[PDB]
Amino acid sequence: RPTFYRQELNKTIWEVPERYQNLSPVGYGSVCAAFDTKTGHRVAVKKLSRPFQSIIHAKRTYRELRLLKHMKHENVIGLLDVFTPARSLEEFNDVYLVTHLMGADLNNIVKCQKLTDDHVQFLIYQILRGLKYIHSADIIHRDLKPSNLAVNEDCELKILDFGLHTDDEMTGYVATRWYRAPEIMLNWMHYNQTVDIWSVGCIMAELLTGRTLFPGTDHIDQLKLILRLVGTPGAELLKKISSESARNYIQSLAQMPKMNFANVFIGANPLAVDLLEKMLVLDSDKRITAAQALAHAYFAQYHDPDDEPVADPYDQSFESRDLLIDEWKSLTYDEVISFVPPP
Ligand SMILES: c1cc2c(cc1CNC[C@H]1CCCO1)OCO2
Ligand SMILES: [Cl-]
Ligand SMILES: [Cl-]
Ligand SMILES: [Cl-]
Ligand SMILES: [Cl-]
Ligand SMILES: [Cl-]
Ligand SMILES: [Cl-]
Ligand SMILES: [Cl-]
Ligand SMILES: [Mg+2]
Repeated sequence: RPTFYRQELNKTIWEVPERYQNLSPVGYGSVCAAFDTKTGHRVAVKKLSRPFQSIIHAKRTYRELRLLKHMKHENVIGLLDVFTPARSLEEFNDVYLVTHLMGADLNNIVKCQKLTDDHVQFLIYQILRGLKYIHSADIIHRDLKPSNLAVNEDCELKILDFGLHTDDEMTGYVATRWYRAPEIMLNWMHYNQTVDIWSVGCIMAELLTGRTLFPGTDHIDQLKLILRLVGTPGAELLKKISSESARNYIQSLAQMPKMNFANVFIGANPLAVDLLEKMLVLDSDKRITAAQALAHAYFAQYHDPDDEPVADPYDQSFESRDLLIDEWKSLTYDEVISFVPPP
């Protein structure tokens, strides 16, 4: 067990191993930047806030730690370390997570740069490479958007901040909803991993035009923007919407055909237009998958089917388990103490 040292930074006590130096606040928890003297990396250290205050919160803490421990891929955030100052389960209260410190996100590039078509190819390729890996473990990200994509000076990209949101966070003119698939925005049906491909379509469109694709001022305004582009649903999709009320509302709207995407994404690579038409499909059964998209001709310069790995199997059966707070806490403690760092 390492030696820990204590300090107070912005009204919070931080107790961390000596290897982490020069802690400096930066931002579910509080976050500091630090220098990891064991690896030489600049890191983010996150101290969870009240990780075990309720059954819901204790299960959420376990879910986050299980997910971060599993993710081992070049285009996905990984876990560098996890620690607690507690010396036994009986005194276990605090959990700290350590990841690589991320600089700019895709917003700090989309808003503040000039992107060639080659940049768009490389950025979207990496998102899809990470998503092929995530989806192969039957994990759904659910919250893909530019602020959850880290990008460095060399255009290298990592997916972070998995969906692990409130009614109010999704209300109004807010980026937290602009990238969401319509079937989850309006609770049309049980969703699956196809929702992430809708989000990639929204992101790719924005890289090509420099503008948000569907910046709705509320749920209904956003739906109207979506249906104007991709057309109103036919009877085949309407059958799949479980809410009689949602079905009723959709049928109240005048019917519209799918638009010509070459006349929307003016001047874009025709192969980019084609791929957008295959991602931004209203019926989620018919969207292209991540594995299929990697083989699309838009990515011919980067696609390598021998360098696009899948994930180890991921057991999520705990999600249907009904446990007490102390049982979730004990499960989390076991995962902290069994952590093995990466090479
Ligand atoms: C307005 C009208 C629309 C629409 C989306 C919008 C709002 N975003 C503007 C465009 C700039 C090119 C792509 O995003 O989809 C169908 O009609
Ligand atoms: Cl140490
Ligand atoms: Cl990483
Ligand atoms: Cl503790
Ligand atoms: Cl964002
Ligand atoms: Cl058109
Ligand atoms: Cl799996
Ligand atoms: Cl597993
Ligand atoms: Mg985020």
